Amino acid sequence: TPYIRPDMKAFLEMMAQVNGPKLSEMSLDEARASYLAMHNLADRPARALPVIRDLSCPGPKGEIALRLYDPRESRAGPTPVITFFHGGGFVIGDLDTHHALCTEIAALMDLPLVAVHYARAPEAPFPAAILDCEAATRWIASSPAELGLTASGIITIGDSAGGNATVVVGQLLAASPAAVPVVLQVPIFPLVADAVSSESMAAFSEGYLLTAETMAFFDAAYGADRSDPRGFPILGRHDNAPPTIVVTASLDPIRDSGRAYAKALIDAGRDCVFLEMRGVTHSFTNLRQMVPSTQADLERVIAAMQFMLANPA
Amino acid sequence: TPYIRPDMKAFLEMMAQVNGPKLSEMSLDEARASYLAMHNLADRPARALPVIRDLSCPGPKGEIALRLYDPRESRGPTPVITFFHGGGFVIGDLDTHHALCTEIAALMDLPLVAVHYARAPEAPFPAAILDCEAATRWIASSPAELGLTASGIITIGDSAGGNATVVVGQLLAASPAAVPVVLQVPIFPLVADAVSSESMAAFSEGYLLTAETMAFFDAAYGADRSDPRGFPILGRHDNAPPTIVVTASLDPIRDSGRAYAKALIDAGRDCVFLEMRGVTHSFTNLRQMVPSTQADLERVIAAMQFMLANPA
Repeated sequence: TPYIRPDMKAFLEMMAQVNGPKLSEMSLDEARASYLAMHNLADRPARALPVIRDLSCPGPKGEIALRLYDPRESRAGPTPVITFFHGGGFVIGDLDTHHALCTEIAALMDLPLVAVHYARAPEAPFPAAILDCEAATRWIASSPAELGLTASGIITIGDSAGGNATVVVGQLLAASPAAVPVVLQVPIFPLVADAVSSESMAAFSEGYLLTAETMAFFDAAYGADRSDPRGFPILGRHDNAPPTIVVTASLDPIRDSGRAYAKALIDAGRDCVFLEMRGVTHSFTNLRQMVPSTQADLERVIAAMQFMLANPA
Repeated sequence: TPYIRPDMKAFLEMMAQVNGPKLSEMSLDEARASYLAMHNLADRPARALPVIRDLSCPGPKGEIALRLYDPRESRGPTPVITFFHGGGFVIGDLDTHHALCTEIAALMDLPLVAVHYARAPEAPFPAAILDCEAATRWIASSPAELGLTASGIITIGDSAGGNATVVVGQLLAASPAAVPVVLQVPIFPLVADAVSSESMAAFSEGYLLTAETMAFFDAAYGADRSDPRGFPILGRHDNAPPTIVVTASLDPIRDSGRAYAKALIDAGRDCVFLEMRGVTHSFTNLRQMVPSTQADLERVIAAMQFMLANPA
């Protein structure tokens, strides 16, 4: 029996009684609404902030909707800017599903944070999400007047599929720089390497929130090519990776995908903080109300981010 | 050409101008004195601390000499740093790493005990390890002679001392001391056998630690290649303490430390991996003549403070 925290186990037992439908059996609107409901149920409430502002930026296919978060009433001087990419398999999730987590990261970092509402599958398959995430990051990095920030660097961060986007965007910008560098990247339980035949996939593919059926659903909707580094960034370039914090969860079927990325960075001689949260599942960053110990996990990631930013190579 | 910092390159060029014996060609006393002279030349001055005190503790073959460092005049419960010096288990002592020890203690604001473990060839493998283990267990017992109430042990050491760091952590994981190891900091350590590594081929000459020096250490210490006390990559990793692994990019045994960080990830254990770019083995003791290495050390210090303040 894999180690599991008491509060994590109680939450899994509750979710097992719900016995909700598979994502493949829902309409896309129902799946997307169900995900918002799950985070509203399980996560802490959003913090009140002086700056929570909707805006847009030009993208390859039209405007990309963004949301700016800042705990400060004003921030006119040069600053790193956090660029956040939500999870959801590239199919579900939006600015509202991860809203509470965004207010939390912004408040605890005391930094501005921009969340990206990238184009989702299946309506817009791979590579649409990546190209939106890249375009938004390059735009933020240009210090546009409508954001009101003077960016000195970019901090990329994202959970799950958003952790995939984090690494892909970092590789695209390492190859072809934006106006400022990525000064820190934080992929959180990310999909970096293909998970299909991993040991963690065999061990945790049922009963730990993220299921094999869900992974297959996301896989079919997104349609990423297995040999394309923009789909599976373990295949991308690592010897110029930005400073990195890789976060995994010990009970996660795609745990070994994030582990593989940390090892690839080490193989390339690149600094990496590896944090594996013990006894919790995939999605733990959004379970902070009903699994209270996950707030402490998030705060450890925050402290790692502050350490890395204050102590660059 | 591998990336090298300008101040690092200038130091290597100066060392290449020296025309003298290699370590193996000297008497053991001369080799040990030459190592002290190298660190006295290259490193920053030792800091003034109110407590710098020599003492000893019982060990498996007699007394083990120790040195206590504390930036505080008076010290309740506290972590205690236990430091193991480098030198291939052949050279090095309490004086070769004295300046570095005062720096770590001052910057951490913690007490630090350095260990004068038994050295090869007079005492072959595993004598150094067994002395390091005995000293750490004694420190962890909060003995009256030290005057500390230990709440946990922070292990740390460079090169062979980083090997000792990991081995001591494995021996205490298997049979705990009075308090746990709360953090281990192996710095450019030997963890996996380096003999056929790519870094050994790429950096075996021209970068301070040479193939000749590694061969000299190996023929004196004679670690058993099948013994996790010689090569702790072979040991148990799933219960490893919180870890910061530090490597140097121009180091022939760089891949040995990289391998340990990868082993911890494979075991699901938190690990801060820092590879200092453009510097060699021994960079922690080059802070005067290669001034950029002081900033490298301060990054390690900040990593230690982060891990201690934010335990799993």
